[PDB]
Amino acid sequence: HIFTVNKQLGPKIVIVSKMMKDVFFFLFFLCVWLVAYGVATEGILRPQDRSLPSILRRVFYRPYLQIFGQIPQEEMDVALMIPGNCSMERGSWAHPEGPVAGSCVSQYANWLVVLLLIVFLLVANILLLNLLIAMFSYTFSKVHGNSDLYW
Amino acid sequence: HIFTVNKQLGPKIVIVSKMMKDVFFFLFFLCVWLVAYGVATEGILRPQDRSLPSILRRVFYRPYLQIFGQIPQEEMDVALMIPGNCSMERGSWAHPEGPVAGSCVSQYANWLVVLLLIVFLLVANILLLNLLIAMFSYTFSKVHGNSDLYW
Amino acid sequence: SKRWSDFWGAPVTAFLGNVVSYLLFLLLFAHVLLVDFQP
Amino acid sequence: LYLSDTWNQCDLLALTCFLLGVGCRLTPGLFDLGRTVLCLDFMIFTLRLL
Ligand code: NA
Ligand code: NA
Repeated sequence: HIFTVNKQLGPKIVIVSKMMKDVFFFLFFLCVWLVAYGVATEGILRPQDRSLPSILRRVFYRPYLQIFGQIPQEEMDVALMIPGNCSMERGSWAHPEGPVAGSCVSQYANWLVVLLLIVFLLVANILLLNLLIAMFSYTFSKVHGNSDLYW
Repeated sequence: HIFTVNKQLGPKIVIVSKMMKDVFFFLFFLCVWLVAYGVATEGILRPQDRSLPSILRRVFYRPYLQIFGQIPQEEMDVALMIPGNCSMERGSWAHPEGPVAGSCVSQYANWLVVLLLIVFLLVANILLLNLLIAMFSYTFSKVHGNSDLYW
Repeated sequence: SKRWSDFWGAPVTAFLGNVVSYLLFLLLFAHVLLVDFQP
Repeated sequence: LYLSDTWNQCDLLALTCFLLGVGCRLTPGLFDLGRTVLCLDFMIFTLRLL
């Protein structure tokens, strides 16, 4: 707020607040898709360490970092895990890496988790981010003249 | 679909379905280039673990994650692998890291695999993604008025 | 013997025969190059 | 009239690299050379689909 007086940094600071409607749309569509992806991969492979903050981590905090290039592969894929009889329930299991991905992971239909990872990276890193650059370019070219009259 | 009634999130939800032709073009050009890159690097260096789902993984699923910043270097480069006589066939070999890149990798003409990695990152990261931002900006500025009349 | 030459005479089916035969060429080239290539 | 275009030239290019790949494979000491030329040739056949 101090540097709105300046000649060059003036109008460009004023414009930023008029872009916050499109960021709020992006947070809407992201939270719908983040819940949809997250609980599906959490249900398909069910870990054994089921504390409440741990499952909230591996539902809302894995995929949010996945859209910024941080993709954990060793925590949800059989071919990168070491197998073993680490549970006491019917079925086949595996042993993930890292103290947050649970202790055991079901091996059943793990190709479907690989497909949900592909569809998530498509809709997030391609549809939404490139659509968001489209809405910022349209809004900025529309409100640039009014924000210079206001400044 | 429930929140199309709303005043601010209304038209921006309606527009998203009219962008799906350009995503379908991008999937077309990506699948042509993904096959072209993938089988070439798979043929140049031939691994020894040749199950059918394993070669489908290391043809279609390495390069798709390469355009999102996940680049495996230790699985296709001699200078990052440890050499050794791990095969029983004529020629020189190496030993990759990871349970999915095969057990042995040919050392012959590995500079050409480094060049196919450079040409892939050029055409995918710069040529296609920045062209896709261009087509979303053009389409959005063209159909914005009709989608407000329709909404 | 009329609708046979009606369906198979159209240019969309000559094009569709081109694409199907060309993808099977690339699949054959990939099966030769990746899986069985005896020295 | 054939040489003037660019995809008659390109399909010509894919077939010339195919003949070079076969003729390099059949000599006994140049097996890995043909093994790589057919890989670059598979790229040029798949850029036909565009
Ligand atoms: Na990254
Ligand atoms: Na990145």
